[PDB]
Amino acid sequence: MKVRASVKKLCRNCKIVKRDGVIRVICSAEPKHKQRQG
Amino acid sequence: MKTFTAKPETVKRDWYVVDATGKTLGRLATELARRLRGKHKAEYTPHVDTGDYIIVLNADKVAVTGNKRTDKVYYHHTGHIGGIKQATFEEMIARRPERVIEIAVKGMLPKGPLGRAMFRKLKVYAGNEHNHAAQQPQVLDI
Amino acid sequence: LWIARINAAARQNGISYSKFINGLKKASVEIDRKILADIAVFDKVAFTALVEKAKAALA
Amino acid sequence: SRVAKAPVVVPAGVDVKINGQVITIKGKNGELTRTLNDAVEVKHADNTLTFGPRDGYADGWAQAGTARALLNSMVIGVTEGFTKKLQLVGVGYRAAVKGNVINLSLGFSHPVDHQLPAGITAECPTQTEIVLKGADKQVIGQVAADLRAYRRPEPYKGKGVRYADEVVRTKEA
Amino acid sequence: MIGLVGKKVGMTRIFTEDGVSIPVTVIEVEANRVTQVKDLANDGYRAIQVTTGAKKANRVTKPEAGHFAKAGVEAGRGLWEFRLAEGEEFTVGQSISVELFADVKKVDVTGTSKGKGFAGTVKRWNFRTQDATHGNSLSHRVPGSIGQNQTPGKVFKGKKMAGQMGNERVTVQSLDVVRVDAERNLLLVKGAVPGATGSDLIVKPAVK
RNA sequence: GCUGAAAGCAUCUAAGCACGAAACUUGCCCCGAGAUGAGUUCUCCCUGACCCUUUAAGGGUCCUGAAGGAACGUUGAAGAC
RNA sequence: GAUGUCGGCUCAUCACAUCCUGGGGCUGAAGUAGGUCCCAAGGGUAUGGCUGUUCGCCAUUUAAAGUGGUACGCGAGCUGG
RNA sequence: GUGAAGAGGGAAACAACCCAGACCGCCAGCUAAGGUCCCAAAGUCAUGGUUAAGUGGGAAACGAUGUGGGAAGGCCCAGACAGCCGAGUCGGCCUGCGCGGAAGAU
Repeated sequence: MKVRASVKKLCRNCKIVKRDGVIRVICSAEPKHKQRQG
Repeated sequence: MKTFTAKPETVKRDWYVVDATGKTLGRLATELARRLRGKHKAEYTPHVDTGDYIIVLNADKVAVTGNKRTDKVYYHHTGHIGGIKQATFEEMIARRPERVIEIAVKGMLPKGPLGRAMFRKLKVYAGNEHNHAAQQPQVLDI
Repeated sequence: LWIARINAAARQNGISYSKFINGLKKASVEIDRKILADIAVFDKVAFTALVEKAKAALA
Repeated sequence: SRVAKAPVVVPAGVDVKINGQVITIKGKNGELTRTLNDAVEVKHADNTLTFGPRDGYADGWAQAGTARALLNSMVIGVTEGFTKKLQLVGVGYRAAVKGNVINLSLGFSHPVDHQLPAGITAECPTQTEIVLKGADKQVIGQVAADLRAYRRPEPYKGKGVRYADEVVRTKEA
Repeated sequence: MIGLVGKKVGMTRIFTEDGVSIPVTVIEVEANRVTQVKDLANDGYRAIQVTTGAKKANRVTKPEAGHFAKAGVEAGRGLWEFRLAEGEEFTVGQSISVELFADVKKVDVTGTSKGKGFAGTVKRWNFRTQDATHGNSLSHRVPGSIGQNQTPGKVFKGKKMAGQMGNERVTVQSLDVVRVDAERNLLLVKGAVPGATGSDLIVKPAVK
């Protein structure tokens, strides 16, 4: 998991979702692309 | 002449009964405090007590708005260094339902001996039954 | 003190203090708050009559 | 919206009962009951069910869509049913069934015993394969996930408990 | 489960055939007699009350005599109470003996500890002494500092200071039952228990 | 994580359901009804005549003195008193 | 027309930007052993040689020998290098 | 300009900020700044909108399919978008209110 203030898509398989008030990035191809805003 | 003043030895008081099911906490507390102080009688006098007795039923069924059922916090301190303690609205309703209405009403009454005496006329129950049939209370719809 | 007692008496007849004062001003009554409170405590039929006067003026 | 505007056919042999916001569906495979949101209206035309929003709520169409999907799943379940398949990969891994309990050996210092809930059935057509049968989609999915959580597939050889049709990526050191 | 009330006799040892010495405390447990049964409808909880011992007639007041005469038992030297668990029944006037512990393995013992009176911080709280030489001035067994400066400007509650020590209720948990002798009303347990020779003790089956 | 629309796909979440730590609330030990909101349960003791006055939770005289308590003495593995 | 200033001794109390023990995600994570980030303040957290030393170097231990505030905590509590 | 050498009302408390300049008495009336659910005097007043964060009731560069309004564009009943057949869908611009970034000692 990467925790930071600027979160964005890094490839074409990345997706942006909002869960319980937080902005997250989840990817189905690369586990290194998993991000959380905080 | 001189302005009229009430006398504690000759005031008249009455008994009422209220139901708290589905009501909003603060908007019920305002009415309770108003009638306990006695601001609805034309004989109101700031240094005398001229209120009524009120019974409240079904205290565990009072309502709140928004996300307050999990987000309102009650605090207190014990007197020992480090002794700060807290609870939530759900926890309070689970263990001591009557304190919820009691604290709200006590916050809206005057601070001092007369306010403490005004607080003594409130009777709060968590269920649907009371044992004051000898005083013959009348129904009050708020 | 006078104002508080007048509010209590008016709301038992079905009106608020502010509307009551407005109605008396429009009906051209010049009784002051001291006397109004005295009547509110010691004579209720007269106070009801005054409230009716104010309501008719406001209508 | 689009999902919620498609009605649900009620075939022969299935009984539909509606009471306020409670719906009961009965068929040869069993009985199911559910309570719906207070912003959805459901109607039973002649042999079809239709769903619509109620006036006064700001999210009627989404709730209608969810209710449609749920009712369709109920109707399929009370006639056909659902099944899931699990596979074991590793050395010395084994499974067995007795009554409504599954016994698993997965390389621990103690055996694993799992108790099935009410309405689910299990079978082991081999020492390295499990098949679950039921009539509730959510319950069957939850049981499969609970079974899989005891030993998840690992990334260097693939060992563990997996779904039958699941892709497991691997890498080297 | 329920327990019993006994008296402390003293300490001795038991020699085993393998060459081990076990230190034991001897407790005398006479018959406990039931004086009252409390239930839910009348009191709000479930318990029994017991007495034991003997008392001289010219020291029993009239209220106490009437209470004992309602039950039908001889007067004893005190009254005690025990809480009941589900599935337990008793009747007024019944006797209970030491054979209750015939199959128990571990017990808890409660009593009143010995008195030391007014005690200092070295004995009461394990404070360290200051120097005995090197220029100390009248400060050898004194406590030292008791706070900070202007912030907070007071002494906190719970501070550790000199005062009364001993003479209070203490409990010791999980002691082995070495012997139960019903012909002589004796219970032998392993280890030491609170109190002095001749004091009253309460014995219960272990909670942990 | 399961089921699932807004967004015919996908999505742990918006409606529903399941796990998850020495931190939180209990379970272990001690104090505790001055908790003025001063609580409950068992037992014991007291069953006489009159007068005055401003007439009331009024004042006084004679006869009676219970259950219990305190004081004194011999004292304690209880204690500065 | 006076609020005694460094270091040591005795006695402590709070924060969390976490030294050890507890729970997790990614790894250029095969296992053992590591790197980095997130959650968590219940409890625990060295003895000596040199020097007036706080620091610091050295010797030998420990799961670990945390960082800061409290008149750079504490002389109507002690010492006086 | 005010305090110094100036009282009264408001800003919780608060010389220097806002309103306003105390000769004495009254149990009369109207207003200023600021206010009208209870502590505490006076609208739980009326009509049309926005917020779901207790925002209101502390803070930036930067990041995001939160959601209200406005003017223009590309594709489409000669079949558009997504998935594997039948009405919409794409991406910029200007503007209102909210969300993260946000750790301290009785």
